[PDB]
Amino acid sequence: GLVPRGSHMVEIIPVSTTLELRAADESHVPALHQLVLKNKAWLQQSLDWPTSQEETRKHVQGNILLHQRGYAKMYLIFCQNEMAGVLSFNAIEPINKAAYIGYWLDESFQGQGIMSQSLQALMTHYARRGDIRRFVIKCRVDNQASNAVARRNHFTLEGCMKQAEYLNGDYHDVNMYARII
Amino acid sequence: GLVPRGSHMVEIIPVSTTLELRAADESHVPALHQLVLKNKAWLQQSLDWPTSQEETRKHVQGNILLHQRGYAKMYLIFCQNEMAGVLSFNAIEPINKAAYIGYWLDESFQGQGIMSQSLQALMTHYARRGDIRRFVIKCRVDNQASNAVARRNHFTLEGCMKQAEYLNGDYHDVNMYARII
Ligand SMILES: [Cl-]
Ligand SMILES: [Cl-]
Repeated sequence: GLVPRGSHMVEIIPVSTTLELRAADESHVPALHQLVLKNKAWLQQSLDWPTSQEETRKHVQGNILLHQRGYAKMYLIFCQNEMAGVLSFNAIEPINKAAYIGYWLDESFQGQGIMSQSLQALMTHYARRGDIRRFVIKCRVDNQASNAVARRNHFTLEGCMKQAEYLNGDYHDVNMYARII
Repeated sequence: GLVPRGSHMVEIIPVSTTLELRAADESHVPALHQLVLKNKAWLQQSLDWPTSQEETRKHVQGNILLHQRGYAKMYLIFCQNEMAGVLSFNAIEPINKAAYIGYWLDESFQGQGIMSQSLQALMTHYARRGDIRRFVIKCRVDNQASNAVARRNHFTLEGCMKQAEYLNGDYHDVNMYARII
């Protein structure tokens, strides 16, 4: 069910008249790399993004493999045809019909409700298919924006994982939210 | 630092004068298979063990690969030279220095404190090395014996994962305990 977006035949999940998710493709690496440079300062404070463009290319290629194999998913949020952020399943547990969600949005597109609409469209898409029923978000207790997205979208705080993630020199507590659909 | 146990050169973690952990080796498949047949009735009610001996061989071979690559660990508990149960790291997150522990003990060896001593020896071993610091146990809310082992060993209940695991037709709530060492 691919669909044309330039010479490129993409997998898309509709979101609204102006928003849609497109599966990351190699063609997205240059623009995605630039988006990452622009927001690098705060992305580095989060678990949502691991230097050069070749490094980005590597990351994208690895995720495309996982995406195609159903081990995870990597979608790019496009707003009116312009790349605005990333939304993914960091991991999928097919037997448990469970998935962990990761996400981030370029600073310029923030505050328009884009992430919630994108998130909602992603979960509805996989939940209708009956493929995923348990959606999980794990984020630093101290990442205000990531926690807000979870709280805006019917996720229940299941517990706080003590010093669960190593980032920039320290171990950080991380909240675990879930929603069953 | 292998050590002779029959023609076999095994990796062992000492536990007491009568107990020791030996890394699963293919030579353990026949006896391990028999241990699994004996306890199959209740093992099937738990997340600690996925029919034939070839199936067991497959499972053991896959885990030995993971064990050798540091992605997980699979140790057999030996009590006075006789196979008594299994103790493992279902997964290891090297950057986070975190590991998820799985375990089960043959019915005949239960009630002697063997699992707690084995568990303690495993965590001390990896924690001294500074390799793992966060140990996690995930088990069904309704698995009395697995929960008791966690409560006997300084693990803190971090939260309950709603319908997290698919087993025998249903989704089951599962407790998540952790201990930092
Ligand atoms: Cl985070
Ligand atoms: Cl269990």
